[PDB]
Amino acid sequence: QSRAKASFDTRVAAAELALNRGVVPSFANGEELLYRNPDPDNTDPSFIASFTKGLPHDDNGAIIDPDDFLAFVRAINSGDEKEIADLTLGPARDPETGLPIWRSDLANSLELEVRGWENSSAGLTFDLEGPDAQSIAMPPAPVLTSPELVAEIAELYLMALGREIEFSEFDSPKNAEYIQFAIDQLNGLEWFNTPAKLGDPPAEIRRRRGEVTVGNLFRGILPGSEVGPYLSQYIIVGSKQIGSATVGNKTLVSPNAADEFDGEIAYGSITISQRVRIATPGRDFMTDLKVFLDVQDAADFRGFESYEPGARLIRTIRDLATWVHFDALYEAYLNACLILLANGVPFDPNLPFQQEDKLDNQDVFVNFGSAHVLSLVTEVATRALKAVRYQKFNIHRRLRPEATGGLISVNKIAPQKGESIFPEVDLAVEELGDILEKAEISNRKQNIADGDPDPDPSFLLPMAFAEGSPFHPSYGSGHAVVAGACVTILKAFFDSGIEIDQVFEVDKDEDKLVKSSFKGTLTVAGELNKLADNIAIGRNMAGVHYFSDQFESLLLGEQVAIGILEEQSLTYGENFFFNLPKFDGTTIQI
Amino acid sequence: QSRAKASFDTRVAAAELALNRGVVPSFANGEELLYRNPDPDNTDPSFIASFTKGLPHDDNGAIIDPDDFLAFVRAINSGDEKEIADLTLGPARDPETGLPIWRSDLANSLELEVRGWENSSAGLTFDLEGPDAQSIAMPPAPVLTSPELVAEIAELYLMALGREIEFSEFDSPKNAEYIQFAIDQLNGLEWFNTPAKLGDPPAEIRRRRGEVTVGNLFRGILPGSEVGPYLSQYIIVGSKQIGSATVGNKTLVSPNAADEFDGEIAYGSITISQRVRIATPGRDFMTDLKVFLDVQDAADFRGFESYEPGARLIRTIRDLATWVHFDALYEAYLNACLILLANGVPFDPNLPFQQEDKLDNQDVFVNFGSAHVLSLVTEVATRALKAVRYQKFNIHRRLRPEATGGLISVNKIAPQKGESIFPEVDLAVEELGDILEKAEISNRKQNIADGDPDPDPSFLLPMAFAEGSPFHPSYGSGHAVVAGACVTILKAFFDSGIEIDQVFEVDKDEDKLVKSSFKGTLTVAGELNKLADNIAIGRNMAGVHYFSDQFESLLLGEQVAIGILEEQSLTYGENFFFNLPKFDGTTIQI
Ligand SMILES: [Ca+2]
Ligand SMILES: [Ca+2]
Repeated sequence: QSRAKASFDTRVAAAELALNRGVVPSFANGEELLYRNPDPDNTDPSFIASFTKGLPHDDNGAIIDPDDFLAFVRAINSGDEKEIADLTLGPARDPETGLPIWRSDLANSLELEVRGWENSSAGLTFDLEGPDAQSIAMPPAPVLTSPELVAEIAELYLMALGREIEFSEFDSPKNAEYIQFAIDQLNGLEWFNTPAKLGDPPAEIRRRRGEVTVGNLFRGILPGSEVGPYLSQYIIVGSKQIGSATVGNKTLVSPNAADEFDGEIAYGSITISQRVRIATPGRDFMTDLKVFLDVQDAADFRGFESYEPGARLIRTIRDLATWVHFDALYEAYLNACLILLANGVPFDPNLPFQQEDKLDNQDVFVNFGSAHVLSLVTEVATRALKAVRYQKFNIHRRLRPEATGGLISVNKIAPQKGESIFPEVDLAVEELGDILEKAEISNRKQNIADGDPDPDPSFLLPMAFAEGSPFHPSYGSGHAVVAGACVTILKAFFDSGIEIDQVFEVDKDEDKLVKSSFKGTLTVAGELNKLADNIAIGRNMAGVHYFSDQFESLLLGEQVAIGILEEQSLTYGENFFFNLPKFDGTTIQI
Repeated sequence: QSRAKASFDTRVAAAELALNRGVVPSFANGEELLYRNPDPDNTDPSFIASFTKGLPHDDNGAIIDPDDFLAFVRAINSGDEKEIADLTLGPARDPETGLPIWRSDLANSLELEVRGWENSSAGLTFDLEGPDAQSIAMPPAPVLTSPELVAEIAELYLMALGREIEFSEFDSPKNAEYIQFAIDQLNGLEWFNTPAKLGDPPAEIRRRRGEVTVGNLFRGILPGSEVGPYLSQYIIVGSKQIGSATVGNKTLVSPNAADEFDGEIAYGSITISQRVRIATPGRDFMTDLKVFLDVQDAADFRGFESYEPGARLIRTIRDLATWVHFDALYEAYLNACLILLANGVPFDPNLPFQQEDKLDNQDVFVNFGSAHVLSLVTEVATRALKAVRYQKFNIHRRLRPEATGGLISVNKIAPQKGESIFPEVDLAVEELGDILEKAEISNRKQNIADGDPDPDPSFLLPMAFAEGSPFHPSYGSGHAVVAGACVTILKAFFDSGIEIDQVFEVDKDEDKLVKSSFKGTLTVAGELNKLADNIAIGRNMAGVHYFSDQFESLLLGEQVAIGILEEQSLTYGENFFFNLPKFDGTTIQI
């Protein structure tokens, strides 16, 4: 037939393949309407567990008008520009200046404007390649009263309290007090110490972490993530630099070969420096109730974080949080791909033309080569983002961990003033005694630093970012869905089973890479999974995500990437398949 | 209907949009069969103008067996892995060692193996988004006997002789001798001093450059590349670093704000250094006939280039050649997009949700925001690559400029030995006597440096890369098709009419960015077109592409990008369009 007709038929076949995968129904946890207004004469839902950031809130962190949230949900489901614009975003405005009236003096003195919701209807956006955003479902998010949410808040608060703690020094004596405190606190939670029960949903079983040790503290459950150093090699190490190539028998060494261990990626003929901008140590955000409420009322605090001069390789938890703050969508993965290409990590052996050219007579650049994997790793990201945007806005609308911390703080402060509010987080508040006391001490220190000589006690989750979380619900995670999708693309495309000869850790004292003491072997697949969950738990480290968000959106991203790979496999006449090890330990051939 | 049905219908509508765009026929120049074997007894095609790299060649640069090239074309058109593997790639191999017998002692001493054709059948690959690779055609390439090809190889040789000349010193007295030589030599050519005649095909009229001046020497003809400094801002300057944001009334300044003028793009929380690896100045490649013939016989010389320690902003022509040597597919454009996002260059105002959030109540990250444009600019690249691979291998199969220079060198050496071969390039040889003798002098210096005390005279085109061109025909250009596609994506997505306040140039003396002496204004569209031209002409500066290849593949890439934008616009229910200025000066709304 005609080439144009063949192309149309291939595209229609890809669309049909997407259609026949079927739509997995997306069930939420029912938190949206199950929590009601505590006022006896008000039977309206409180929407405390729902993402209500941007909607006006009362002094306790709940929305004054549930109709605002209902209009927000209607705008999410419709996607119309006008209906979104008709939403009430932020607090009441000044009649004269037109500026929103902020509770915190900081947001008022800055004359902060409101910030809109980030792509509330991107989940309604179709995609021409890969699964539809609404065809793949995440499991219901943990409920506020569940031990899973309590453990997620505990781990979030422990990371927030341990932001200035180096990854290479998790087992170091200097951090031992905090690390043992966090391990004991997590192991004192039903979610971690008690295993999953029979009859629980399979996803809840899969994402339930066991006993928390220093080896797996703040680590993901992806294979190869608890094994080796914390940070993936591709997030801290550079790559074989330009000029370090094997030409026939002689092996030319690049004059800049030290840049590989200096965290410099061979980005074409220029370099990507793996060193991250140093956010100011010990400077948490959204630790004061007024500032937190303003941020919940859409106070545009973006870019208000201060940074130290220069850049350094990710050493502290705050460094990883800063890294995931600004990463350009697929940046972690794109950098991982660039390292793998520059390091000469072989593509998947089942890809065509991967043999020596004396055998196949074919280099691979456009198809099954560097350009192919770069394009796939950077194009899976937006499809995964659309899927996760659907999950965030249209299905779950889960409140961000800062909002959960606000509920916890208000609930804990209520007995001080003699009242009681948010019994839905009572189990979390009682379970996390010492965690919340340490968080209160750190928050009081931060609020004194902010300029309050005698701040009210605050148990808010310390935020690594001034704006806190982005303006989207926490379930799922855009960063972790892109992590899952892009790392799946890389593991399928590259020889993911290739062992990594040199395992590096960031030095304990100096901003440099040192040969890690890890005596085991790290695979490319394991280190890519480690990179994916490094991004995911960096989002957790910022206080913007719970662990279940990260794991389930990593699974969603893997589904996105697998679907995209199946649809692209119809476009190649070459006899080949991608050898993709999934996050559950199995391998799918695409 | 259902969401799955709506998604399938949207994808089918995009496929129908691709199909209904039609397939413009791809015509070649007929050079494949119009040049015949000079032997009276042999009436087979010589294939001298055809891309014959990797097939065995005689001592004069032509293939020994035209059946080898015919099998190569059959393998290109079929795409079968086994049929490509059956192609005779490289010269005869050693029976005892299995290694090919290289003519040059350099390739034999290196024990060089063969390099295969880089995706000789990637043009048969279909695509799920945008035009099919074969649905869009480039015009026929200039013939070896055309004045256009003479001017092309002339500017190629002038770039090769001018590889050590700084872009900021084109109008400087220290380079004035060579610059005036190049200007007078180009203006002495029919292609430049004579305008296009009536009746010429419109593509040749459009791509015919006028009088060569210092202000447009080695420059493209896209709108915005001939005005201002030579290098685009997006290839030399950095971007607003992390921490240099405006939060309400106050304007926080990044402590690393000097990195913006130090060529450090804010790549999320880490930095992309715009400093290119410094290839050894003066070291050209394939200046000796034996090494050149080995490279034509697929000598795997990749990575054999030497580099100076460190990195620097692109100053010399060789720096741009080195930059386009290894650039990761969409790297120039991805970096341009990162600069535009970090600099806060607004997206297209016709995109939705671009107003202040007090008006639209919507941020843009996944759709119509940073993630959207990054994904688009990286996904258009592989589709443009497939289209250009079709153009290269299945349609045009045009010989690389190194092959043209080899024909020229053999034709010029033939009268020295009493013979006469390649009369097809006689017009080029006679029109370029001054340039060819300058190139012979430079080639003699290079060959003495290579280790030949008294090398034979050589008029080979000096190559910036040790392997010379990639294993692909020159018409079209993957780099320039990706430039066209990605710059089109960026100009559509970003407000391309926005004028850049700060115009920088690489300092004449120090490796740094001084304020350019350009008193006019530069726009984002103009600078992106300049970036595309920088990439395309940098491929020319390597000696791997002709100018017409670059320009027509830039047009092909613009077509690819417009197609992809038109397809992807059906995935959005938002009322919007991309305001895309084209390379022809018109604007299309998508
Ligand atoms: Ca191969
Ligand atoms: Ca907006």
